[PDB]
Amino acid sequence: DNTTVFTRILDRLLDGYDNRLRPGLGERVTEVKTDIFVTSFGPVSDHDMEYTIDVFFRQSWKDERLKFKGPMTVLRLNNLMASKIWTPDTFFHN
Amino acid sequence: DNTTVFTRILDRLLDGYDNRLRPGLGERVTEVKTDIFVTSFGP
Amino acid sequence: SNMSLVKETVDRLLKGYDIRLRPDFGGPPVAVGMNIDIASIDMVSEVNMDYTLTMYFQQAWRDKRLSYNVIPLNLTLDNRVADQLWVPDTYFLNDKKS
Ligand SMILES: *[C@@H]1O[C@H](CO)[C@@H](O[C@@H]2O[C@H](CO)[C@@H](O[C@@H]3O[C@H](CO)[C@@H](O)[C@H](O)[C@@H]3O)[C@H](O)[C@H]2NC(C)=O)[C@H](O)[C@H]1NC(C)=O
Ligand SMILES: *[C@@H]1O[C@H](CO)[C@@H](O)[C@H](O)[C@H]1NC(C)=O
Repeated sequence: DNTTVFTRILDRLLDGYDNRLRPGLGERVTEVKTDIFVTSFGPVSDHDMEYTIDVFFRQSWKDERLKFKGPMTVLRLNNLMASKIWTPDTFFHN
Repeated sequence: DNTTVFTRILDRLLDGYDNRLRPGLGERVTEVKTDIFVTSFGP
Repeated sequence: SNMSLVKETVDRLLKGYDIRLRPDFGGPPVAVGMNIDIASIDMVSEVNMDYTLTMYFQQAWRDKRLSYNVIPLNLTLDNRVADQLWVPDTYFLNDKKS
C-alpha cells in the first residue's frame, strides 16, 4: 500500500508551501540550469523572416522546501504537480 | 418571494444528483429523441 | 435502488484517490494497451510536408484502485470523470497541430 505513504509525502511537501516565492528568497540567488533538445528544426519562413523550432526545453533549480525521505529517491510526478510549486517564468525574447 | 421558492426547487432538484450516471443506468435504456433544424446549408 | 448502489460505488472509488500517482507507484510498470481505429487521412501536403489523420485512439490499462465487486455490470461513466482519474501521458512526437 505505497499509495498512502506517497500521498502523505506529497501532502507534507505541499503543506505550508507558497508558490509565489522563489526558492531561497532571502539569502540566495536562484540558479536555473537550462538545456534544450531540438527535436526538429522547422521550416525557415523567408517571407515572414521567422523560423519554427520544436524543442524539449529542460530546466532544473534547487528547491530546499521540497526535501523528503521515503522509499524512492526520485519522485517522477505528474505534470499537474508543477502548478502547485514555483517554476521559473522563462520567456523567449524574440 | 418567488425567486426564493424557485431557488428552493432548483436546489432540491440537484440534491443528491450524480451527473455521471445516465437515467436508468442498470434498469432501462435511455431514449434520446432527436431533431434538426438546418438554419443554413453552407458552401 | 440500483442507481443509488452504483452512485455509492463510484463515490467510494473516487474517495481517497490520488491522481498524482500512477497505478503501482512504487512497484512494477503499468501496461497500457493501444488501439487505433483510423477514420480518415484527410490531406497529404507536399508543401508543408505534413498529413492530417483522424483516429479513434483507445488506451486500456489496469488500475487496482478502481476495482469494485458489488455490481456485475461494466460501468460507463460520463466523459467528465476522466478529469479525476489517472490517464497515461501519451503524446505524438511528430505532430504539429491536433
Ligand atoms: C490541457 O489539458 C489539460 C488536461 O487534459 C486540461 O486540464 C483540464 O482543464 C479543465 C478546464 O480548466 C478542468 O476542468 C475544470 O475542473 C474544475 C475542478 O477542478 C472545475 O471547477 C472547472 O469548472 C472545470 O470543469 C479539468 O479538471 C482539467 N483536467 C486536468 C486533468 O487537470 C487543460 O484545460 C487543457 N488546456 C487547454 C488550453 O486545452
Ligand atoms: C464487460 O466486458 C468484458 C470484456 O469486453 C465482457 O467479457 C463482459 O461480459 C462485460 N460485462 C458485462 C456485464 O457485459
